[PDB]
Amino acid sequence: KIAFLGLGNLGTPIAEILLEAGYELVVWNRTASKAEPLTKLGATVVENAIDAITPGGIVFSVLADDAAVEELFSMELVEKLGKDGVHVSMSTISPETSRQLAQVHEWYGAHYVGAPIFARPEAVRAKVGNICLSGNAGAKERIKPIVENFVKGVFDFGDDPGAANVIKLAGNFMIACSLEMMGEAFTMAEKNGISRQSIYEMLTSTLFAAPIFQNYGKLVASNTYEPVAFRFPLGLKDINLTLQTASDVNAPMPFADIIRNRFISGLAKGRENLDWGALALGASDDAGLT
Amino acid sequence: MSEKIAFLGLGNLGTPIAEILLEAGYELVVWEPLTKLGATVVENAIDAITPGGIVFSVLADDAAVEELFSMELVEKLGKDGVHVSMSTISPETSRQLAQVHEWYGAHYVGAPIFARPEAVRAKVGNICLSGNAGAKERIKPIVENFVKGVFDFGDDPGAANVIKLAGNFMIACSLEMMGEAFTMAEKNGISRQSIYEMLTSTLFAAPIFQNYGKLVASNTYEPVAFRFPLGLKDINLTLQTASDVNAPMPFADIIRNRFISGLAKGRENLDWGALALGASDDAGLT
Ligand code: NA
Repeated sequence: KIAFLGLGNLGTPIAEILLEAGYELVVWNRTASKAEPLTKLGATVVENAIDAITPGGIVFSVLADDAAVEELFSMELVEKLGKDGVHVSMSTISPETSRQLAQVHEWYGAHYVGAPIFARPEAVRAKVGNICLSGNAGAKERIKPIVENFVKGVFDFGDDPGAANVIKLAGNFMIACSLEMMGEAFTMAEKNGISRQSIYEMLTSTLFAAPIFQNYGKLVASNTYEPVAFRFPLGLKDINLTLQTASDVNAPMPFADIIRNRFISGLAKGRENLDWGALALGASDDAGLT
Repeated sequence: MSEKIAFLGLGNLGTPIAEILLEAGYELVVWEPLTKLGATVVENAIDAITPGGIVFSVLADDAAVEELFSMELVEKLGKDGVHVSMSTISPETSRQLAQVHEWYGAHYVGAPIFARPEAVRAKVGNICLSGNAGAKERIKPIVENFVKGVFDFGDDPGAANVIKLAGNFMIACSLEMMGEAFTMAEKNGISRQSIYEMLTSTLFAAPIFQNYGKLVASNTYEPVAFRFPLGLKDINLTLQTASDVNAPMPFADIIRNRFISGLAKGRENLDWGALALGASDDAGLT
């Protein structure tokens, strides 16, 4: 019944909840072995993504980037999805990529729903994550009861298929700013003979007592960016999507320029295998603490 | 009770702190509405000081504190005297004053406060303390009456001041990132209110984001809690502090320019939250 394309760190747990909730899934992944835990839960697997699509049915996708979504959602695949078909596109991609693809879906009477997820894999299993939806109202109304199974909050951002994507980029931009201001602040404290952990504990106990600052603050305090939750080069990819998006509506983003340079400089320093949180090491570099 | 306390400075934070100490039973010599609850007023601050006693000060800036804590007054505070300094001042001013205090056998405690006037009135605020161990042991029971959390940052008399400036810096950064993000959304045809509501009820669900985010979402920087030029003064203390320990602060440089440009645009009478208008100006929305 429901096609599910892309079974990475988020696709796997998302698909497991939809199977547990009684939905029939036909799944696919570029790496075929990732789908076998879902076959035990009732799902069916196919060798080619187009074999998973039902004319007028629902297809979910969760892929790494803009090129992965465009490569998969070819004209011939979208045409099979066809009239009244609905694509719930959960990848973190550009508003422009979403609006372009949404346009192609409407050629065949199908609907593209921009559905970026605000959840790390643990938050999905715990169903404490959130989703933003944008696109056709009838199509959002059809899939809203499905996505309620793996998130707490569902936020609607209207008709524009790329609007929810703007919110996701803005959210990730604010996370990156939080990392940077803590790097700066904790380095200033450190060079003043104050432990990074003590300033972190005080400030996030009170003023900055939100999950982003407590989870990311511990990384910045210890300045240990291993194990990896999101690979370092992927932070650069995301801030560049934000900068492109803002530039296209003539909006400067001075903080985002600084974040971008932290990633570029970090790659010059051989930090490609660290977590994206390691952008916060730039403040340590500049203050001579390498 | 036993401690007859000198309370110097009675502004927006000074008055509600002095109130709680008067209601808790402490005898206060301030420097008229506190005379009503049981205090005694003096004309010259030095006459409020008891040798070996305790003095609280909460003053508007570094200048106000150094001018009041002269060699004369600190000598009068003298042997075993304790000064609890609650002003948002630079660590350098605290460290300089502290050396003056110990030359005459007194102790300076850096004790900047993290609270709006309403958090003080509720005993919900936090305070950071640093300075001499014995002095903090003496005044902790007194500060516990008007704060919830007490955080000890050791012997360095300016270390608590570093935490305070870092906190104010992170608040300014939060205003700036919401200005940038909400302006990007806005120019993509999304209301500032909708992006604000989603992000500040999930990822950024802390009063700092929900309270300042509302101001940034409507670009209405009211009521005036902290005048715009005080934002520039505070970010300048952070930048000086960071420079003295050879630490660049690139976000703070951006914050500073938002205030300088706002003053060029005549915003001196708006709330410091209006630093967030910069993103709108740059995106051609003002
Ligand atoms: Na739910």
